[PDB]
Amino acid sequence: QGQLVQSGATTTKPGSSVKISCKTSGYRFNFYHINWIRQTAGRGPEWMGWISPYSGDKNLAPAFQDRVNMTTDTEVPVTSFTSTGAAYMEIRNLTSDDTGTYFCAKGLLRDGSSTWLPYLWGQGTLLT
Amino acid sequence: VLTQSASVSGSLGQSVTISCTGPNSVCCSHKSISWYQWPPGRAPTLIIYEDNERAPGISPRFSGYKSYWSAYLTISDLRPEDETTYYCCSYTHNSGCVFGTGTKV
Amino acid sequence: AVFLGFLGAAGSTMGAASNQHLLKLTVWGIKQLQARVLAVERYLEVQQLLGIWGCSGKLICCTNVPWNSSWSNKSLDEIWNNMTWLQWDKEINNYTQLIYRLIEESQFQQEINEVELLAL
Amino acid sequence: AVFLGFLGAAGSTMGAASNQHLLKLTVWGIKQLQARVLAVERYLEVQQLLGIWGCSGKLICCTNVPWNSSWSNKSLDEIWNNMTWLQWDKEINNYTQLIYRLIEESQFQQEINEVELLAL
Amino acid sequence: AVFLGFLGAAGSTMGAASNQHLLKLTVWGIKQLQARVLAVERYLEVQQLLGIWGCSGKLICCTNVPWNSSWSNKSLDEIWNNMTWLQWDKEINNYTQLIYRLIEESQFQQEINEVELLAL
Ligand SMILES: *[C@@H]1O[C@H](CO)[C@@H](O[C@@H]2O[C@H](CO)[C@@H](O[C@@H]3O[C@H](CO[C@H]4O[C@H](CO)[C@@H](O)[C@H](O[C@H]5O[C@H](CO)[C@@H](O)[C@H](O)[C@@H]5O)[C@@H]4O)[C@@H](O)[C@H](O[C@H]4O[C@H](CO)[C@@H](O)[C@H](O)[C@@H]4O)[C@@H]3O)[C@H](O)[C@H]2NC(C)=O)[C@H](O)[C@H]1NC(C)=O
Repeated sequence: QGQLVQSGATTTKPGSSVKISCKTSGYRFNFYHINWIRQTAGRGPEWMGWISPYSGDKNLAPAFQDRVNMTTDTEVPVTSFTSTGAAYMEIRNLTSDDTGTYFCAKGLLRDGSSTWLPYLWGQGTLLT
Repeated sequence: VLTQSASVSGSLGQSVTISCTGPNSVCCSHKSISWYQWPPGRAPTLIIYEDNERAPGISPRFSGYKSYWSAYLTISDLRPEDETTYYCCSYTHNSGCVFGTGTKV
Repeated sequence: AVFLGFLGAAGSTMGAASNQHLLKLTVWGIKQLQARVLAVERYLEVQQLLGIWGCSGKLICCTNVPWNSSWSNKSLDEIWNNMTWLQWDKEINNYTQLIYRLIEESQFQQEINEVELLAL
Repeated sequence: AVFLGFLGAAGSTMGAASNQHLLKLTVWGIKQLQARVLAVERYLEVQQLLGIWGCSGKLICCTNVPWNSSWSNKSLDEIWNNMTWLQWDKEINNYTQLIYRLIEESQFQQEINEVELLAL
Repeated sequence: AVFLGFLGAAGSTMGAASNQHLLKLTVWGIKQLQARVLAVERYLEVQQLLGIWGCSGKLICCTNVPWNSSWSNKSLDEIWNNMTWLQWDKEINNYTQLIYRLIEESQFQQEINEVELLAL
């Protein structure tokens, strides 16, 4: 189960630095990576990066190496295996090329070869 | 940098095969290949991870394969709802998905 | 007394966790006496299952009872690389009594096949 | 507590049978306490013979002591297809202490032959 | 209760030695009760080390931990044909806790190599 509701579809103008939220429910927020992948209108789907809500470790794409700031606040425990965390992501020198729908997805597993694979996607926030 | 099939399609009862190949920096005999059923703009779906492993809940019709230079995605026994787009990932254990050009059906 | 180090990896995945004398009947003496009896009772309670399943002296013993998929439909990547031993128990706690009886008889039928094998 | 199902075939042939907390020293509490101690004592009493004979975790263990015909002169059809485990004990109850000492040393001499074998 | 015959060769070399019911809380009853509990406690205290080292039901079990010469520098003729088990303990009593942890993990790593071996 689980649902990763995203922020609002707010659109600004070039030069801005919009922040996109992604709060989770129904699963252990610290047990899986969070992942952000956009779908540019004039490009193929582009993977941006994942961060570990537990270790606090980040790994992003070269096209977003010094352009994206993504963070996560700690989880609010609900039961032994349910938490309510949140994931935020910003962009630096945003232009009209970054126009498109943005997604947040959680990791596939918590060990092995495909640990961080974006398995459970959110809802999507439409940008400029 | 990761090319796929231009386009393919079939009828209810047959099967397809969406290719996914590329240069030595993205494919294949040293990276894992995953497959997503991704309708454009909407919430996608993980259908295959690391070459041929099926995600939980996936019907046993989505069979995967990977030779030393290309990975295939067979969608045997087609359904009306299978007609969307498909992209393939290129990833290891400590990296990121390198998506492909996509292939509609 | 023994160790709670097993418990170190209670939140880790199943693949990571697995990888003086004189008696005086004072209020503390009776308290400390039952703790001594309650230890050897709970210890042998587990240790007799390991013996009757043909697994005494073993930490990980493979059996011969096939995995009936009705007990769990999850993948080997969904179990050993996702679930923790604490939550995996809650999912399978219905069939634990049904599984403990199969391992009990798989050992019993293995014993009679050995008494026929070593007779040659 | 364990099982009296073993006892189901007490009249069957030998071949068929083989094939809350808090302590209170009330009159019932002292009664129920010794029952708990008398169980683990009688249990390990048998379980240490199985261990010292090299048969821990086993239900049927074959040994290396030959059957001295002076213990019983009956045939294998007269034993496993006729006598019951209850009456077979009465016939052999004289040599049970004489047999338990041979199985005890057959295991002991097997241990020193293994420490010489695995040294190669 | 068991035997003090092991103790027969307490001065021999290491190579020679190795080769009714009802409870009543009277002063004697409480005395005889703890003796019964103190026996099963000290018995399982040793018997759980043998089990966790993969040596249950064994008198002499060979391990896989090499002999670190810093524990003792003596020769095999200086040990098994000279020292007695009573005095050999005093020489090595410092590393006994350091050795008991290696035999404990040599068994643990042997168990995971078997679960990978029997999977073929
Ligand atoms: C508590 O619960 C959490 C979450 O459930 C557990 O954290 C997860 O552990 C698993 C398994 O250990 C992790 O999966 C691994 O992911 C790594 C990816 O990290 C690598 O890449 C980073 C970016 O490139 C890099 O910085 C890392 O390098 C070091 O730096 C960080 C800094 O914090 C440090 O924390 C790291 O530990 C590194 O020392 C790192 O190299 C990946 O490498 C792993 O793949 C290998 O291992 C698997 C076997 O496990 C094998 O199959 C692969 O083929 C490959 O050999 C593996 O995928 C996961 O990322 C963790 N985080 C999550 C899921 O969010 C935590 O372990 C639990 N702790 C306890 C005590 O229970």
